[PDB]
Amino acid sequence: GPHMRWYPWLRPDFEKLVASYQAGRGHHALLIQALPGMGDDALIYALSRYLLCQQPQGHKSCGHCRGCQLMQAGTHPDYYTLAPEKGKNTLGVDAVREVTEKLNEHARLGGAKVVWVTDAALLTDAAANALLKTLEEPPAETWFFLATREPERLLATLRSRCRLHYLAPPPEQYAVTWLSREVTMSQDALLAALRLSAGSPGAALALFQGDNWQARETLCQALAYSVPSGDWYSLLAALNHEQAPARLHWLATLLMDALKRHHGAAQVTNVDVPGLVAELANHLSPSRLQAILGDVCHIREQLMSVTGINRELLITDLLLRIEHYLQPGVVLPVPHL
Amino acid sequence: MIRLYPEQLRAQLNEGLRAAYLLLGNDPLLLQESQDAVRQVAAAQGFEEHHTFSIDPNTDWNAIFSLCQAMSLFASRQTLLLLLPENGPNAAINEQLLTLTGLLHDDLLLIVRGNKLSKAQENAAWFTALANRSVQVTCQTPEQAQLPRWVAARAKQLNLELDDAANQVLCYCYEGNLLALAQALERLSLLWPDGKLTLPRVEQAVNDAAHFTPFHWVDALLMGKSKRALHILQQLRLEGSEPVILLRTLQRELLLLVNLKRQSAHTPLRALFDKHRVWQNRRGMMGEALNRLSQTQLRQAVQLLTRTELTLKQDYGQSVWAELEGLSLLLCHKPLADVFIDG
Amino acid sequence: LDDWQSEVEFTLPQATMKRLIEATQFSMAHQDVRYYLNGMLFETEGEELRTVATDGHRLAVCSMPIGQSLPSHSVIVPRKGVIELMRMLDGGDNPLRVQIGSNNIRAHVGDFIFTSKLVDGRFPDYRRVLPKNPDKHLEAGCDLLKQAFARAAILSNEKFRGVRLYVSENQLKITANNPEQEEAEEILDVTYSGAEMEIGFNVSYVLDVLNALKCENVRMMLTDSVSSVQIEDAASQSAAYVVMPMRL
Amino acid sequence: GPHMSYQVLARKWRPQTFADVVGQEHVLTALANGLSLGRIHHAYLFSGTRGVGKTSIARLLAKGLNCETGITATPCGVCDNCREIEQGRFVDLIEIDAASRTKVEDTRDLLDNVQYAPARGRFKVYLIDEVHMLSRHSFNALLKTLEEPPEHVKFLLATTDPQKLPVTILSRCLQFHLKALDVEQIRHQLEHILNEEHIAHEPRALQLLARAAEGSLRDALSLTDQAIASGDGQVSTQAVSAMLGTLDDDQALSLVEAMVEANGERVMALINEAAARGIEWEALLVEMLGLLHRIAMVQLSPAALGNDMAAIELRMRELARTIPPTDIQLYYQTLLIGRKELPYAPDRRMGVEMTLLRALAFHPRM
Amino acid sequence: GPHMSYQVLARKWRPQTFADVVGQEHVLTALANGLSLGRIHHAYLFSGTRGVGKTSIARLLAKGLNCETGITATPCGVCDNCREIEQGRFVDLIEIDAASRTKVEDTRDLLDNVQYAPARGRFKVYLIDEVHMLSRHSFNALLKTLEEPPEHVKFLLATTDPQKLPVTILSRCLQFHLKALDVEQIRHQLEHILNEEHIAHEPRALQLLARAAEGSLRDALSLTDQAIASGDGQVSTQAVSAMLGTLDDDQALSLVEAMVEANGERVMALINEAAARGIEWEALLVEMLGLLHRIAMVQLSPAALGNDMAAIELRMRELARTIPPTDIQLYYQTLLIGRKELPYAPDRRMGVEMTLLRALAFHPRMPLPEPEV
Amino acid sequence: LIDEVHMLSRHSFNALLKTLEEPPEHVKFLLATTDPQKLPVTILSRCLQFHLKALDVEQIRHQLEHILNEEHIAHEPRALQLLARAAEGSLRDALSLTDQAIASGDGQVSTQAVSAMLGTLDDDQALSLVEAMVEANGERVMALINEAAARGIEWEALLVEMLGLLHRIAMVQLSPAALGNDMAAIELRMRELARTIPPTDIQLYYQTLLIGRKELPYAPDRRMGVEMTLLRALAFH
DNA sequence: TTTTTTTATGTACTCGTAGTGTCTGC
DNA sequence: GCAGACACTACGAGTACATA
Ligand SMILES: Nc1ncnc2c1ncn2[C@@H]1O[C@H](COP(=O)(O)OP(=O)(O)O)[C@@H](O)[C@H]1O
Ligand SMILES: Nc1ncnc2c1ncn2[C@@H]1O[C@H](COP(=O)(O)OP(=O)(O)O)[C@@H](O)[C@H]1O
Ligand code: BEF
Ligand code: BEF
Ligand SMILES: [Mg+2]
Ligand SMILES: [Mg+2]
Ligand SMILES: [Zn+2]
Ligand SMILES: [Zn+2]
Repeated sequence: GPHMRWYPWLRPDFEKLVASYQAGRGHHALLIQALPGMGDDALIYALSRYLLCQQPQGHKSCGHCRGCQLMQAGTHPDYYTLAPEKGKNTLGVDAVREVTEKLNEHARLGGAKVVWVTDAALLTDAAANALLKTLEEPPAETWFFLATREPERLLATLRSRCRLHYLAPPPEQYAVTWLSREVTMSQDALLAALRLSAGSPGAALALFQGDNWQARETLCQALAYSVPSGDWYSLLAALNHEQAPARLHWLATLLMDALKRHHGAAQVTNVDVPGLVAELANHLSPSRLQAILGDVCHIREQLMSVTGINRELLITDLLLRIEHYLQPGVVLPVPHL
Repeated sequence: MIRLYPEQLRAQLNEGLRAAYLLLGNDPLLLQESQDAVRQVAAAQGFEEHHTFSIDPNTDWNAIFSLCQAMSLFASRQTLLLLLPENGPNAAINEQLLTLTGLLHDDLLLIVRGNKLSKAQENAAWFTALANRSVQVTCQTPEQAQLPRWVAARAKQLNLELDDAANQVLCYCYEGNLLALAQALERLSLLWPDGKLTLPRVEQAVNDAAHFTPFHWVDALLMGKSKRALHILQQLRLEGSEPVILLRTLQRELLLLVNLKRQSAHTPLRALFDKHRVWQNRRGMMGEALNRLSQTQLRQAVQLLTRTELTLKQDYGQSVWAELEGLSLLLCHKPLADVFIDG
Repeated sequence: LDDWQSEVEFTLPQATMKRLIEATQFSMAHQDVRYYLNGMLFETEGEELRTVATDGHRLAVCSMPIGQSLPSHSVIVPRKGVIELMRMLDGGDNPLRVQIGSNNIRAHVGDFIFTSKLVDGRFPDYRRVLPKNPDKHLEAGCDLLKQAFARAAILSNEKFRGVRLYVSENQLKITANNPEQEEAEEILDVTYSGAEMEIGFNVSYVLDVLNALKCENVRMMLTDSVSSVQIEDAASQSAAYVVMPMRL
Repeated sequence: GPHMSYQVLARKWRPQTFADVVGQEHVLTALANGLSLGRIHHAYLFSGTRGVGKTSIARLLAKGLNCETGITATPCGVCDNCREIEQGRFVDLIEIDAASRTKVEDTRDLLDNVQYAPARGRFKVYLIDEVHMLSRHSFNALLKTLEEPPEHVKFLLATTDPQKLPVTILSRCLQFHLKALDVEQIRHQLEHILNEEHIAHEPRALQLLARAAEGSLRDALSLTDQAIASGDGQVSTQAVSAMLGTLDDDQALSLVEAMVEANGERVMALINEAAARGIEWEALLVEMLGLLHRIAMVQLSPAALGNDMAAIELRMRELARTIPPTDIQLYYQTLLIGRKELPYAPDRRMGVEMTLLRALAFHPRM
Repeated sequence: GPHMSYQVLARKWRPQTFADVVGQEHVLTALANGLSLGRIHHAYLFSGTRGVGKTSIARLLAKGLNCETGITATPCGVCDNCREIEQGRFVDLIEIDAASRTKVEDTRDLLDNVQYAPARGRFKVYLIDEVHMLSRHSFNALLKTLEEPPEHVKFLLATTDPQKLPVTILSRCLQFHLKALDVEQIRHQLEHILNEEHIAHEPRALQLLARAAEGSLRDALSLTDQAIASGDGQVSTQAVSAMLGTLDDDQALSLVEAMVEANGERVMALINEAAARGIEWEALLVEMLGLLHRIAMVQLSPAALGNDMAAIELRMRELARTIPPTDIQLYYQTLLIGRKELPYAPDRRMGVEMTLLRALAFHPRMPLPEPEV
Repeated sequence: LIDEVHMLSRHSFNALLKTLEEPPEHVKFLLATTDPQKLPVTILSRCLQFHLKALDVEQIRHQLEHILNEEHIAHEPRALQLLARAAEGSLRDALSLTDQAIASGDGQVSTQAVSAMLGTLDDDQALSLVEAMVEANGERVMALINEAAARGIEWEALLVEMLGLLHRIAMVQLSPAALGNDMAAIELRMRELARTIPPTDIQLYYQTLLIGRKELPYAPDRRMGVEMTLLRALAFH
């Protein structure tokens, strides 16, 4: 069936959206807002299997029409998926233009057509802007589908003409119960990983299943080593990687939990590791702690913003910046205007 | 297969020909003049008809026409001069070469010319079959420190007198670009057949046309010589490599140097270089490089470098290449910047 | 691919479809912003299978009677499908069975049925494009006009193959210019009577039209300089062409 | 298979007559004066923010230029040419998806056939949408045709922003800046549309949809269509309030007063409670900025509060009494900078926490 | 007669005699002197910002060269060749829209055809417009012909950014830079255009159009046509002001004076008046910044005020005399920060209100008093 | 004579190489270019390259003097130094500019036509404003801003050059000969402000110019922004 | 002695190849 | 006839360059 396994919390929204697509008053451009890995793409695939099914019933595809076997076979001339090319993290304007020009003709099968964009935010500005005038005035029986982490990042014009359908991550008790049903280790680290993932159970599942957990353990051990001594340089050995911004996010999360502990907040994101946050609060002044926080976040967004930048250099310069900030009598950054 | 130097390839050329010849190595001009010497030696000998073939993938072997059929009006033997691709050939071409050798006539000579090949390309079927009788020879341009002796030796071979100042200005202006060096030597010889050139007009007949690969750039910046670094950057003009290569280079050595300074309190710098075998001709040039610095100095360097790193790639700056002039010069006379930049 | 409804059957020699397509293929759009402009319009009438091709500035419509009752239906077929269909025509003895659908065009030739996807658009009303008054009408020998236009066009402007008719009483004057100024003038004796008039227009298009129809005696109809010219053969009215003027 | 496919409001209610357009009084008056008086021009570019109507104004102008009545200020709407332009069949209105058809090849192709007379209409209108994504060569190719086109061809440009165009093209067209539509115009148009569409609506819900659209008919109308899916058949205040994530409660000013008094624990507790309830963060900081503005304004001139501000005056005037004038502006600047950096933060809640901690860093004594 | 055709002011009023030009001296004089002295150089490039006359100057010079009589600096408007180039599509003027001719496949054809002699007049004038759009191979192809063209070929190259050209092309041909026009010249041209158009006009509206034209005459003429459309066929200060969005309404000097006098109530009243007027706030802020800048410039040197701004010069001088430079800098920085933060303000009116309030309360000589302690 | 060889296609270069390797003895053929780096190394190595140097200012000046004396045109020396300086070294450039000078000067290349050219050849502007910032010179700042406005160079680049000059000045303050090769023609005036001005004032000026650049694009006009930067710099000391 | 390491999108040019009009002594 | 010449025109690829 769906590539990503069905998630139980996605059932209600499905029905609601199916309702909007049964009366014929679907918006033909249903920009899904869901946290990455939470199951936005699964919902898109279920919906598109419904729509491109020329013989559906109720609220679920027949699964018997040979259109459905084309769907499960992964090949269909009325199903245009736009994904980044293998090895490149952006989908070009060439692919979007090809899809739009191919969508010009009728439906091959005597039914509807669906263009599904794998991730809206990854669109190049030229590519995204070339998708206008095709989802604003689409051909008859044309449906679009887009998924994103945060709609505000998109181009303003493109977001303007798309029905922004939100998905809420499940309540933390339900999410931790599901994780414990699927994932095995302690509930404390489970909750910590869930919080690190902005509340998305799928990303916490991905962090635990992958090697990211052992990487986080090594990084937190290195932090425990570095904080009393001030040898932040060693942390480079755990930061420089293909997935560097995620670990920088972990570091910033630790810093913010330290600042909250200084303010005495009861609930913290890194609750699984009280020793680290306690040490961070003890050894670092809040005035310099917020400076460390700001530079960490700035460098994170620079790593994740500009494509193909030398992560090693920026990470090491960050580490040297903390080295300077540890030294007393230094000017601290102020968020500029 | 012998893997010798052309100073001996001349000796094997003077003696009986050892079947196919393969001269390799990236050469500014030495490859072409060695080819010319081979051509004249062959012309003195039997083989005279030099058929030029460009070895390349997706290009069929028209050489088989010469290989299968013998010349009919003037046989006079003949020589197939093969031009290898800059990355080396593929397996199909490597085996078709063996097929050609199977088609080799007694009056046929095989000359294969190219750059250094990969081990699989080096140990292909054709080379393995030709390892019994053919020869292999390689050469490379002289280094910066090896230039003056080579230039003086060439001048003495050409029967023209040079001077220390003339050699200095030549090795500065023509550093590793032997074609330009040879043309300048001929120009100085023809301009004045007096045979005495000390420093009268050698600069007048010599321009600034030389290659400059990035590895030497830090070699100046580590001394912090303002005028020397500025002149090196001005020399880099008109052969301007895109900034990313230079940036990768200096970020490599500065990360290495900052790691070295962090570990300097630990195991000494020599045994630390034992890990950092970057072959900077001794690993001791870096040893005298690390003598003149400070931790705050490294901070001031890394701040500017990392600010440039986002200055060229985040927003595609156009002055960023000239920014390489800015970053290298400011470090020369900056013991430690009292913040005021802290980028 | 499955079968389709709204599927009227045709029985016609391949020569009929070949004549039709060859009559209205040179005036079919090629990579133009108007997406419906590509391909040919096949429209079914009780009288014929009319076909319409246009670039927006060459409107060629052919009408070969079919002898069968045809429910009114209008279709647009893209350029690729039309070219392939014309390639699959030969022989002239086998009956071609053209099967129309909502989104596809199928065709049975001999023992093979081939299909083509169908452009989604609403093609313009060609009848309104055709001029509403043929007040100035002239007839002239087809081959004579073709030869004269070729002669004039050999000095015409290269990028804009543009000549100018000057129609006077029983006389056609062709005048052509180009960069590196060269003037080509040619006078033809025609069967014309009416108001003196001049009109500039592309000559490649008119040469193409005359090549397509190639009758004994052509006649064209026209009113004013801005007005488009409607050219057909004087024998029948099965094929009509519309050429839009140069200048203004 | 609905009526064509525009069961969505965004396409169904695009105006068909200059009388049916909302706002844009200056540009509509200018176009009507030009059409009726006879002063016509070959190149108009309409520049304005998204969802204001530059495409619609351009198409309506194209209708008005080619109506069989003559060059009429108000298009017929019933005559054959207007019907054809509505269907898109009209062979002289050459619309261009210039964002999609960017290559200079196609610009040259469409410029070669400019000399031809129009097929049926008076003028051969070259409507170009999203002009700003033309490649530089295409922009410069359009130059000599934009400047002195033949007598019968007229260009229309419809770009999101004007400053990306080269200054050469920007100096050869009439720059009509479409003024963004204020809240009242949006509310009136939305109420009229809903009354035509026969679905019950509440005035305050329409006020929310107007104030959240930031001046755009397309944005507000899409938001209403989203609410119709949520609020069954009706744009109800509760449903749109929950969907839009508005700050119905008073926790906004509560965490304002917690933040200005350097109560980190209280601010964190309020943030945790709001995140648990399901708040939206951008609206939170917008409300912060508004409340701070009201506090500062009554700090300067009292009796400036209105409605809800005039009701919570008991707290607002006390805050204006206790907070110095200098620190109010600093809090406002910090909050607005945080709102600026909300997109550049992996988690929205984490971004708001960062902003609040930056604000509390002004007085981080305890 | 008045010839009521209503066809685009820009195209109707393109200069046709050598004297109708707006007042470019350093290029018109040079061209006239060259044509008088017989020094007709075979290739020269006109540069300058958009809509100054370079494409027009090229047409005038081709008119002058190919006149029926001897080469005359001031072309006649009666001979067949001048009439033809006047009407366009002239036989010997080959106007090449180089932006449409960039492939070398066409420049090669051009250099192929260049040899054949012209039929009428003396020269054949290759007016290659938008030169900078030619592809590199086309430039290199043109190089040898430009160095030594035949006797009867002149190359009229015109472009907007000559720095894009390969430097050798700049070397081959002369270089005439056309300076952007002054406000007085452009206003005089607008007066002439409207007077000949028999359209009533108001001096303030013409000054507004000249100011907003950014020193390029076609911008002013397009704006004049747009204002003629905006009004009921007449150019009025009210129509131009409302169409441009300028703040001539209630000026802006009242707002800045209320700022320096620290009267919050006056600022509020002016803000409410502007809001009822429905003005855009960013334009108001830009006006305030410009006022501050002019005040500072006058404080450095009283001759900085423009003649177009001679309406409020006394109060301008007084504000320059009173406010110390540091307060002016503080106001400028505060208002500039406000303008930067306007897109991120909760509302443009509210953001401008707080920017005014911040620049008021931080005024050192009269700050907003601390409430209690 | 195959002029401008750098435009030959790759296969064209291969044909040229096959002709050069076995050239007929009875023929030769020259060759010319402007960007020699584009030729293949084989043909460059084969050909006996001569490199032709850019003309010096004195060479161009004397040649132009001779040319003007040859036909009939009177000339004054300062105009000729100006023409040579603006020629940037190319003799053909000097001849094109002397044609323009003759045209504007009505058959006489006097100092006034080349003064009209002076608006184009006037280059040294960024250093004078830096020198005039550290004090109140009166009309110097107004004249320089008028020149910048009438010249319309990139204001962002102008202020970046200002910042670079000021930063190297601060570098010289902490090192008596920090660059040395910076502005060899102004090694007798720039040094005074390189050492006399206190480093604290230099840091404050750097702060002012950095703040001005950071806020420059948001000014009503970039000319107004640079004016305000200059006024702020002149406001303090 | 083998050593790190930016893109998307567009525009030209020149070399094969492939397909097709047209027509010439075969 | 006529197929093969012979021309001619269009398309892909490999390369060089530009600009954001
Ligand atoms: N001025 C207006 N009057 C009426 N409806 C408008 C107006 N502006 C926008 N709309 C609505 O917005 C929808 C899209 O308008 P459109 O003209 O495409 O905006 P854009 O300028 O961004 O392309 C229209 O279908 C119409 O419902
Ligand atoms: N010097 C001038 N005198 C009069 N009108 C001018 C002048 N320069 C520009 N214009 C106006 O601009 C219109 C187009 O000018 P144009 O010469 O095309 O400028 P460009 O140099 O950018 O091609 C003209 O029709 C004319 O009205
Ligand atoms: F800006 Be609109 F959505 F075309
Ligand atoms: F409008 Be101009 F030729 F820049
Ligand atoms: Mg639009
Ligand atoms: Mg022009
Ligand atoms: Zn099914
Ligand atoms: Zn005349």
